[PDB]
Amino acid sequence: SYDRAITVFSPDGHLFQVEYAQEAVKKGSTAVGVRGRDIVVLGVEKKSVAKLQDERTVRKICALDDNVCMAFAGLTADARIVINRARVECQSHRLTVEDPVTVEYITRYIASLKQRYTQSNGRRPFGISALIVGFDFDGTPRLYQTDPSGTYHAWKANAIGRGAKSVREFLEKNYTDEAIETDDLTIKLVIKALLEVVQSGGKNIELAVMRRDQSLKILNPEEIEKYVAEIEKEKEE
Amino acid sequence: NQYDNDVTVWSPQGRIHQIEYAMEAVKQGSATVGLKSKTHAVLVALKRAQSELAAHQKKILHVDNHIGISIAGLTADARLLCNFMRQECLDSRFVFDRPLPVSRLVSLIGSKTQIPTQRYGRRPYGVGLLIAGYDDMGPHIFQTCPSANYFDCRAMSIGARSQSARTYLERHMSEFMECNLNELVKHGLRALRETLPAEQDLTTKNVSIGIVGKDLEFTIYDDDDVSPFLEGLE
Amino acid sequence: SRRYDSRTTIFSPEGRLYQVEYAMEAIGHAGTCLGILANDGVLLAAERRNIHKLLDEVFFSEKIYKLNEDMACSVAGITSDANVLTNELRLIAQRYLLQYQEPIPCEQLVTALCDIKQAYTQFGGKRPFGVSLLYIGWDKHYGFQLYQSDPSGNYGGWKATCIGNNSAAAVSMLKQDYKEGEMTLKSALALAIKVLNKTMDVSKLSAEKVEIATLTRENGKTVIRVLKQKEVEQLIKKHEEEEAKAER
Amino acid sequence: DRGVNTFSPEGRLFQVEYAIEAIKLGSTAIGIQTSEGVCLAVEKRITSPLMEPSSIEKIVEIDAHIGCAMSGLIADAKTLIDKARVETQNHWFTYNETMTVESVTQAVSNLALQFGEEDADPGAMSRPFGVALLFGGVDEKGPQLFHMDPSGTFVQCDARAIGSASEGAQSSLQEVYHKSMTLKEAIKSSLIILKQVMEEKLNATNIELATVQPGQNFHMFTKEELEEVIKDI
Amino acid sequence: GYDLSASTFSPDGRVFQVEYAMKAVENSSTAIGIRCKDGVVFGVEKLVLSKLYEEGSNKRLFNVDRHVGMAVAGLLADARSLADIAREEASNFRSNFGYNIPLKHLADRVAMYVHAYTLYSAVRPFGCSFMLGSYSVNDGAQLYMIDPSGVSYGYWGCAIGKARQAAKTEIEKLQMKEMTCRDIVKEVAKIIYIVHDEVKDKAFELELSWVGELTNGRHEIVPKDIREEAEKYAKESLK
Amino acid sequence: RGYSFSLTTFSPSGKLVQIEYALAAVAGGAPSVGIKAANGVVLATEKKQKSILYDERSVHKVEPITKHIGLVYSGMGPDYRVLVHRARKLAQQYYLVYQEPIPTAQLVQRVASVMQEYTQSGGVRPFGVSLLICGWNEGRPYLFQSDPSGAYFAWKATAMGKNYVNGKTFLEKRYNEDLELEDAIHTAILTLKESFEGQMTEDNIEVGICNEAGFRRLTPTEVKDYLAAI
Amino acid sequence: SRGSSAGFDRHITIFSPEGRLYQVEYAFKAINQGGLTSVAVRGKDCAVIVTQKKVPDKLLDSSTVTHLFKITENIGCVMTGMTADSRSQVQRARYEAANWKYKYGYEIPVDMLCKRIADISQVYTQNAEMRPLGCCMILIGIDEEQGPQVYKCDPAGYYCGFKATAAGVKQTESTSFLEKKVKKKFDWTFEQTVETAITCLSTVLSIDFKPSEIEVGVVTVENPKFRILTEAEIDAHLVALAER
Amino acid sequence: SIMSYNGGAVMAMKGKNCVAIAADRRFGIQAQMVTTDFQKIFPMGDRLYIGLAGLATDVQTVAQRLKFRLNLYELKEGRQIKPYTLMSMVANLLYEKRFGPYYTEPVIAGLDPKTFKPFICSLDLIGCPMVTDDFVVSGTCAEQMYGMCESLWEPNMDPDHLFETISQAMLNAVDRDAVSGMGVIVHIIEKDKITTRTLKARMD
Ligand SMILES: [Cl-]
Ligand SMILES: [Cl-]
Ligand SMILES: [Cl-]
Ligand SMILES: [Cl-]
Ligand SMILES: [Cl-]
Ligand SMILES: [Cl-]
Ligand SMILES: [Cl-]
Ligand SMILES: [Cl-]
Ligand SMILES: [Cl-]
Ligand SMILES: [Cl-]
Ligand SMILES: [Cl-]
Ligand SMILES: [Cl-]
Ligand SMILES: [Cl-]
Ligand SMILES: [Cl-]
Ligand SMILES: [Cl-]
Ligand SMILES: [Cl-]
Ligand SMILES: [Cl-]
Ligand SMILES: [K+]
Ligand SMILES: [Mg+2]
Ligand SMILES: [Mg+2]
Repeated sequence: SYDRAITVFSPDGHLFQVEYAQEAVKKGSTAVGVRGRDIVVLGVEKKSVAKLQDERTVRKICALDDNVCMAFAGLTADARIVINRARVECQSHRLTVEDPVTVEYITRYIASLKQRYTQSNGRRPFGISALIVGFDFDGTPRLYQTDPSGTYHAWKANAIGRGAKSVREFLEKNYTDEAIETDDLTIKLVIKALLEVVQSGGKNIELAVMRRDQSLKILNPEEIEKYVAEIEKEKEE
Repeated sequence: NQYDNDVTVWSPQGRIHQIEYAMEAVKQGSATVGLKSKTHAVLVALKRAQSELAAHQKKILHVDNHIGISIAGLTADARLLCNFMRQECLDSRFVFDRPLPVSRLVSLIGSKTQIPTQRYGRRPYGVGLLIAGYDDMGPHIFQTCPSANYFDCRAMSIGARSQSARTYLERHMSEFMECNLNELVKHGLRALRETLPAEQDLTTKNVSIGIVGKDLEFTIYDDDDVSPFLEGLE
Repeated sequence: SRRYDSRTTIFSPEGRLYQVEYAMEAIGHAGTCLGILANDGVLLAAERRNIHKLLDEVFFSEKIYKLNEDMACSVAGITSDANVLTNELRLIAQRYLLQYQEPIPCEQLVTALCDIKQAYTQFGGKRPFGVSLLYIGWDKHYGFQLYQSDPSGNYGGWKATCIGNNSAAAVSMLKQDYKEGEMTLKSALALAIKVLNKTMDVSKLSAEKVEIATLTRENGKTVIRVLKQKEVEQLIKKHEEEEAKAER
Repeated sequence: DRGVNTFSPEGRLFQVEYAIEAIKLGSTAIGIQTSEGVCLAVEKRITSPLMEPSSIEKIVEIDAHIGCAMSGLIADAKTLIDKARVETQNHWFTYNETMTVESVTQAVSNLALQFGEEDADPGAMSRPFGVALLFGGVDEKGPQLFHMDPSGTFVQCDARAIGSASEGAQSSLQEVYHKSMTLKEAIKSSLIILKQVMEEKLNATNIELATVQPGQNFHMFTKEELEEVIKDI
Repeated sequence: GYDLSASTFSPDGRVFQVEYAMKAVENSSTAIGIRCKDGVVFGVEKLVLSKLYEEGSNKRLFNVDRHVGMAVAGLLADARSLADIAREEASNFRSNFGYNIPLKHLADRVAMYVHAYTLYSAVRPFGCSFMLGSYSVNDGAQLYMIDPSGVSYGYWGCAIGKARQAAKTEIEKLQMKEMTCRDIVKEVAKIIYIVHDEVKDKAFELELSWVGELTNGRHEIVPKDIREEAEKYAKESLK
Repeated sequence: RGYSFSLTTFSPSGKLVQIEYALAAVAGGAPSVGIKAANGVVLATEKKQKSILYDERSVHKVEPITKHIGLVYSGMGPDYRVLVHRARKLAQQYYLVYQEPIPTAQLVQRVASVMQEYTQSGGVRPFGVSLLICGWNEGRPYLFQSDPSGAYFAWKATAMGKNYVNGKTFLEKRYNEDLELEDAIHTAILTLKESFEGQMTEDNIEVGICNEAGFRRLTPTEVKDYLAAI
Repeated sequence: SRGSSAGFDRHITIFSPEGRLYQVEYAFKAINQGGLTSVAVRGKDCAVIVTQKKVPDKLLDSSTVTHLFKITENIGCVMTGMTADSRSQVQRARYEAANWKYKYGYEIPVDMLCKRIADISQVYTQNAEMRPLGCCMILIGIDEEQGPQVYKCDPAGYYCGFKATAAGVKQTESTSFLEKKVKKKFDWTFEQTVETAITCLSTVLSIDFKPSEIEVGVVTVENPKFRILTEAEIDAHLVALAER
Repeated sequence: SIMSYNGGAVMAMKGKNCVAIAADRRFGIQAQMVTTDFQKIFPMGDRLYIGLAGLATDVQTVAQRLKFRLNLYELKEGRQIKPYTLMSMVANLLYEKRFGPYYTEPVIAGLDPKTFKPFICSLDLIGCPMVTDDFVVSGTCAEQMYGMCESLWEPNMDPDHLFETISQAMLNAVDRDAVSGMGVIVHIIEKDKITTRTLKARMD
């Protein structure tokens, strides 16, 4: 079996394989997460459009358990591996603790999986970041982010993938108690945030919500373009 | 150049650069001195302190009641080797109910440390040891190297500027056999002091001492416990 | 030995996996292979490369593989690699049937193989498999289905798609002619020939030069059939007759 | 390109030297040991107002009597921290006593050079850890602060900075430290020094501080307790 | 670069990594073995690199079985490991077959082990050559020499290390077939003093061992007084 | 322990050059011919046999796998011996389970699968051989080629080794569907004569046949007889 | 092509652009490093192996300098090329033959032993991590049906049986000498087999031997056990040749 | 006895250009009947069936695992498996568990997929194959079944006469066995059709 050391240090303390995995993430479709007051929302760009595609089969938003879901940006095949590993783990937790995972527990687990693939022989790092959202047993809403290095943090809102710099700038100016006071406004904040980067708005924004206890709902194109117009016409005034 | 990255690559002059390079790890450690009389084996070591507020690195380690070591080079490799030596000593007392003879333990270090010098992707141990022991053949000072070679010594110094210590030790070695313990440690300290910049002196913060002999299990002296030995370097 | 390791499973400086990309170039040169979804079934149509006169014609197809009772596939790329993968697909499908006593849903079979391909890009120091696959099938969850997978371990569902030589061109023609929700197997067959005729531009299209398989449902049972040459000639005839109308 | 266990002509392992350079990319952390207890203080380094500051943890409890501050590649620290935690619990299980700060630091440091690509199990460590650690606690030797870097070298320090501004911070520590210094003085000293060296204006959310005292278990300062200490400074 | 692995032939059919290992042996000081009427005698020019070393440190003469001596040149850690291999082989032989290993068979077995380190990128060749000597009433005196490629031959006289050729030309002057071990020790000491370059390397110890009728087939260090008599004879012969 | 990385990889244009280079070893090997007649199969090959000092009967290029299946090759002989041994072993494993001789196509599939492994597996090069495999089963003759990539093809007739391209066009203007075996043997030997150089004896070619009775090498005296016309 | 090279195709056993294996080619050059030549010839009644015996050093025990080896009581061998490689191959052959007898209850045929060693050598041409052995093995024995046998295998893993053959520096010349001689002989078969072998060797080297400068080994239909000729025995042949 | 734990009986019988295979329908655990429609005969092809008596868990496992192997065989080969080759496949499968066997003893009945020639055989629990030209039996009432078959079977029976014979052999044999019965199912296999019947039968 293959034992080559793949992720190694360079002069100045760089881990080049990890930096390169991070470049793969920067070329993924834009993903956005906002933690609301009693809701969490994930929105993600495109990726390709293409009329002949079966839309169902390429989603970048994914249930991990009833109370935790995730979006990713980067190498989609890599993301699938992470997602399935996390899904298995959620069931082990339930098995041995008889509670669902906290969002932090499963984030911590995904992050340490990723970190291991930066320090084990024979393997390259995963080329993905993840936005992980849900609710803890006591109702507290949560948004976490992981990256290829295994680092993770909690966020009020965030973006990953292409144009994440500019979307994050927008969330910084626009994430207020007012902007998330209600469910529709929280959803609108995700869409406005994408509508800044999303090439042919929009059209190709996929979007999903999780409510306290209520489990992942994906919005359909009919439900989305309701919000799109309801915001596009408000910005004329 | 093409010959210096792998311990399995002989150079065209019949050298192994990786082993030579591992030996530089020991030349850059802080100096330690080992010497012996008819009855005792002594180790003396200089401790390098990182900053003024750091304690000073341990240089001397207990192996068994009859054996201790002084280290120079990579500390993590020193501990790995020290743990090997400890285990070999415990095994011998478990099996035979007597101390492992010092020369036999040193043979085991040679055999153990030679192995990674001959396999691809392994590396030499980057540590040299001075080994003080006492057994049926009396006191001993042995030296081990990253090359896996080892030496039975009247006295020895390794580490930075140890050439001065070696010289002092040659100058006075004909005295050592007949020295009492105090004279012998004094000699060890004088040799170690030769390694220091003209400014600087032996202090209770930077000197560590290890002693074993006929009447005495391997004992380590640090900090306030070295003051008896430092006073009356007269 | 580090000197001789070409390092097939590492990132490049742009976050790229060169062996995967290079494998995708291999595929681009292989025989053109298309898949079309209809309301009453699904088809595969592929360019044959085994066309030399002295070849012997011993199996029921060249590049169409039955996977289990309800599914088939075709391939573009390294043939021997495709034989390893199609053998693995059959194994997975029987493991599923053993365990659950029901056929593997189409997307589940595709995903299981794509996880093997993904592994080959992440660990093991091996070259990836030089294959893209088109998968056709029926299951009780989503009925008639068409999937595409490639050496990265990525896949997707499609209503019509193409891999191998002149794919980009083929997909433009499909984009233009395909009627979502309104295709029959008969019209998809017509479109398939139309597409191959344009994309085998070296040269004049012959039944000996293509293979078509269809997948349909009859009396609660999946039927998977490779069209006989008489039927392929008849379809080519009808396409040429159709272009006779084209101006007046 | 060369193997991960290659010595340079100066007798150092390239990978370890490079891991030592990665420590300089970390936030600054400070440890001070007094006769009344040890304190640990760390710059959080908030990169966006959207990030939750409490999700940054660069000081962690090892056991009730031992905390740990880290700098460098933080993801690498997790397995070291977990190893420390497991070791102290094993010691407790086996011996029914608390493990010394020194012993914990030693056990963690034995992981240091355990990397390489053809001695070991199917996918063991490919490289060293890009982390430095300050272990601060109280055992029967009294209060204690130990430093450890990627070489596996560890040592007791009366006061020590690590991370980006550690030269700097270490100078100021030489200046202010004295053996008879109180814990409350050490707390103030380390926040004054962090305040100098941090790019951002020190406040009660972009730092952490913890203490361990002979009296009292590992204690992370609250926002409220930080503000009270920040008033003087 | 055709000279970095023992698993690579050069275009002329050479294995440079074995040749380079041989160069390590040829940099070492000289060891000699001489077979005679009633046994085998070994001598080594043992350079003293520090006056701080104990007399007897870094022995280059080893007992590998009670009836077998080994004399080495080249990288000493490699040589010691080979002495361990040889010991183990002699031991296993006795456990399996129930008698003392024949010298020739021990030489062949260890040479195959040396040979195994000349085929692969995974390992490097041993940087040592060594002689094996024994005596018994049944087999007579036997002296074998093994080099880093793993070749093994028997000899009447042999030298290894850096004054190899000079040593051989002196050995050739002896009618060793008709001499006893007691006569030959003095001649071994003599030859070591002849080939020793006293200008280039200052201090050496003479190391002497033998096996023969006179030791009852046991490999033993030459006794101190006989060694000193031999040295005195050698030194005075140099005059 | 062994190298765990592939020695065959994709080039920037999508080629596995080690396999191409293996194919060049095949193209440089001695010529081999296979013709499927109506009632059998003939395999024929040239002995690259210098010296009268060779004992021509000491090693064979035309080899039996089973009672009903046989092989020949172009390319590297020692590589061929590996594959002969594996084919034989694969045939036996099949027979132990199924109690029926392995169908020619099933044998070709399993052998080709082995050749594929050597294009991807750690620390090995591909086989520098192409095989022609003949057999008789389901009352019918079969001729297959298996190449260094692990690709295989069913032929009516073909050639491999030096000058194979011409050999192929020579067969194209000479093979018919309804040809008998005795005739096919003649055209096989004529096809080798095209690219021979040296004058043909029964000692420097080898011929194997496959029919309802099974597979066997022709004997020197039998080859002598076919050569008298040629 | 015509001596082209890509990547590591001169360092490890991968194909060159012409489909060559340079490392295997180079192993054949290694056979000549030793500077020795060997000859083997078979007749109806016996098979003989002759090689040079060079003892440049007076201080060698010349009884230990040989390239003739007994593999079993009935199979002999001459080795040509790198000495330590050759010895290893001898051990392996001895092991393969002993193992054959244990499993199958009869002596390994010479052809099968040669084949097995050749097959083992083949692995070193296809796997990258070790080199081929730079040596060549010639085996003799009596087969009950086929009579005396001479087989040779090489670092490429090729093997063949022969009427006569050679190995080492003057292999080509020996091959020509032997070819010219068999054509002359009826039923293309050697009859004066020890004489032909020694003459061939002496011609191609231009030496005219003393009985201490060659070694001779034999197997015969009447006496199938492998036998090494003594000096005196060899001398009787050298003298019978001197006088015609 | 492990094989009487569930009880049960199967048999197969040859006629002119047809074969028959039959089984009782009880699934019981020692004395207790649990169900009366338990499947013991499984199609391995259009004209090829395997009947398994013995331990009910192994009946099901062997049927399922055999099916796994057969599907892969058929996908890989050109073709539908031959009766004799199925027997060998089954033999090999059972003998792999030589030192910890499945507790089932199958019978096979079919027609060759090309020739349509009749085939029947049975195997013991470790895979010893036995082909016959008349009949085979397996289960807790084998002696009863042998008595009925030896007395009633004749060569070259047509489908209607074969049906009556196998039915009477089964019904009367199981009616002397406490742990077999609760119904009998019969498949008659011909070139052009399968005929499947359940029999009026004692339910005690
Ligand atoms: Cl893992
Ligand atoms: Cl990002
Ligand atoms: Cl040091
Ligand atoms: Cl260190
Ligand atoms: Cl040294
Ligand atoms: Cl030193
Ligand atoms: Cl199926
Ligand atoms: Cl299925
Ligand atoms: Cl630092
Ligand atoms: Cl030498
Ligand atoms: Cl490897
Ligand atoms: Cl074989
Ligand atoms: Cl067979
Ligand atoms: Cl034959
Ligand atoms: Cl035996
Ligand atoms: Cl003659
Ligand atoms: Cl199974
Ligand atoms: K090789
Ligand atoms: Mg009943
Ligand atoms: Mg009842």
